[PDB]
Amino acid sequence: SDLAVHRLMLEDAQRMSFYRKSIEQSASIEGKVVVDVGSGTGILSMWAARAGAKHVFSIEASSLSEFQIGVVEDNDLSTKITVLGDTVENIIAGGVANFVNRHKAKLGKCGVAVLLSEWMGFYLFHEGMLPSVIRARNFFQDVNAALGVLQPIEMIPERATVFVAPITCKPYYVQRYKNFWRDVDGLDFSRYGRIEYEVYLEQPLVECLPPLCLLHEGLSLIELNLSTVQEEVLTSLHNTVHFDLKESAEFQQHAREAGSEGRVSVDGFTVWFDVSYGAHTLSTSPRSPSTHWKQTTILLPREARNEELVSFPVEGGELGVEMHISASDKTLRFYTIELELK
Amino acid sequence: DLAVHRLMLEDAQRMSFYRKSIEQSASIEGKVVVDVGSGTGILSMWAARAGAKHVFSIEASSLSEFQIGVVEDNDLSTKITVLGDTVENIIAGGVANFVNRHKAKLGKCGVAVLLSEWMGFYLFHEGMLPSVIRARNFFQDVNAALGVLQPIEMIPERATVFVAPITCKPYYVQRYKNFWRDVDGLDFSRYGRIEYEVYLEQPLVECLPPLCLLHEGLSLIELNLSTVQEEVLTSLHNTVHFDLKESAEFQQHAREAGSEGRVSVDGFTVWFDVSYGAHTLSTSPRSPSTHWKQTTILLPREARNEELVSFPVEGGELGVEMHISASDKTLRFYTIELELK
Ligand SMILES: Nc1ncnc2c1ncn2[C@@H]1O[C@H](CSCC[C@H](N)C(=O)O)[C@@H](O)[C@H]1O
Ligand SMILES: Nc1ncnc2c1ncn2[C@@H]1O[C@H](CSCC[C@H](N)C(=O)O)[C@@H](O)[C@H]1O
Repeated sequence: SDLAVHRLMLEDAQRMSFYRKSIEQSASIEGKVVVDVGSGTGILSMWAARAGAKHVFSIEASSLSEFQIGVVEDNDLSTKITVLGDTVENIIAGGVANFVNRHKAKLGKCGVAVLLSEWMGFYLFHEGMLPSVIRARNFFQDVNAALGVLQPIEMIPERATVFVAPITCKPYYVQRYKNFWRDVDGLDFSRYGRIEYEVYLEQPLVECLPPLCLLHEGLSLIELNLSTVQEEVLTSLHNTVHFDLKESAEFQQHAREAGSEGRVSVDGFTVWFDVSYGAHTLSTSPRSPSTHWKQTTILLPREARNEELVSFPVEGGELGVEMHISASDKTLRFYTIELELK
Repeated sequence: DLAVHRLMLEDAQRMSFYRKSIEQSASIEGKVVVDVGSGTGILSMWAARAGAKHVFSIEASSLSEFQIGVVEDNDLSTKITVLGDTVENIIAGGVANFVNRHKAKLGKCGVAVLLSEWMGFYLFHEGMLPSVIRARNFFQDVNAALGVLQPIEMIPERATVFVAPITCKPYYVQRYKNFWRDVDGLDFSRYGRIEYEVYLEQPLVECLPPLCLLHEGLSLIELNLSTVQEEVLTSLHNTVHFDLKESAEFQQHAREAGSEGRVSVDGFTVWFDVSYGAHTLSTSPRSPSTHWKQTTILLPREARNEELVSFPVEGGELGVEMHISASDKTLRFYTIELELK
């Protein structure tokens, strides 16, 4: 069932394709030393080896680490990949010198060139492992310093962005509920549709939203440089974005349906992320191919939704919002999304 | 919970069986129908569309209140009465009280047909059969009070539990080995065995590939829905004997095993059929998938991997005793136990 979740991630072709391409394009992998943080099945470790890495350290805390040793052996890669079955944090606690002392023969004169990881949670942050990736990065930079090696570590992915967009719920309601319930062998069961829908919204909605829900193409909220981001940043994630709904292609879709006296109402905001390396981008936008992340949608209170308290004339208007991504405890792995309209 | 109801309304097999039985039945038009556990009221509204004189729609949950609106939204309010109550509570009100409250709708003929979708997993588990039995008996008392002794037509009229021995290999191959064998040139097939084995130890409810059958299946338990009583649901067991020497399904695997070979048995799969007139609703692996899927009981992993239950390629005899036993007093929840011999 651990493996069932990993199988989900391995079936994510967009996810798989971004990492395979990024790894094959790095000029820092061949002949150099790679660390894979949170390696799971070891797929990224094994890709790095095939790409000609000198040696790979594959770090995995769970009991998958023991089976990964077997699969590495089954793929004849046991000399190029070392599995470390422990948390990043416990490896760190063992210290810089002890790391170098245990694996010096594999490190040789080279140090760590590349840090591979797939840490992204929902909107990058929620149920992710970014804080462990940051700790790993800082630790291996100290390991490099102790080896007298001064080259900075390549992060893959190297950059991450959070995107936000205002939505109307109508097309999600119509496509996922009303379309089915309105005609059940010629019977009108649409009253049941309103019910099923209203109660599912009172579950942070994590679902693949039809793109027609977008009232605007989306704006950047938070952007990260993965070589420089520090834990401190995860304590104050907030920004204010301004959606120009005038002359927005997305808004016009709905403006045409409203009629000349009609109004288009905002029911909430949907949130997604991109990460990138070199020429490659992995996107979880509703406009991109589906991924196991889907998107995360934050709704306005039902009072605001049903009475359409946030609405716009057919010509559009301006929509400002301040959004907070707030840690709900001290791990910085769990977050809540809070917003206030301008 | 309407999401579970959508799932049942999206089950094309389940829906066509009931739509066809109701629209092809000769006891509905001009007659009085009871829908026991009506939920959305689909079976009731179908009964009204088929020309029923009147329909009593019984639904215990708060769906009943919305069902009234939907009966109205489809212009059927004179033809369908929603009784938002448990079957058991309506019975407790007594016969004479029912007859007096609804005397004009019963008319002179009383209840002719009792519609219901009560089937759980392997017919019994998380099903609603005891309420259907109680309803049937109650409305036959109502009929008797009106001088009608004609027995009530049950839809479905019959139900059968089937069992068949299976091999796990094709399920392993199709749902595990095929994916894990090559992940971009990597052999992750070790992960495949682990995911598979660990999933088996967590009553397997799943769509088994038809190639898993070592035999077409035999009847374990058969019910006449006009006559079945609650007492029967406390002692459900039987013994079936599979002649694998005469099974086409076994011969299939015997050929793949080759002239020198053994065919191994990894467990038993259980499904059900219900029927009415010319129509059968089947949840067999050889039939289109339904939300019931099938239920599979595996032999101990020791037996499976050491192939402790096996047959030479010409076949042999496989006898098994099965118990379907209620795990509490509701007669809604059950476990399946089996012994080879
Ligand atoms: N602090 C930590 N130290 C070591 N492993 C960790 C960790 N936090 C999470 N993990 C592991 O990191 C993995 C992230 S899922 C990523 C799996 C794999 N790299 C892939 O791309 O397919 C999980 O297997 C989890 O067990
Ligand atoms: N003892 C009981 N008395 C009245 N309603 C019951 C009941 N037990 C279960 N129900 C209701 O019966 C329904 C059965 S599932 C819905 C069946 C519906 N006729 C269909 O074929 O789609 C559920 O809505 C449940 O709430």
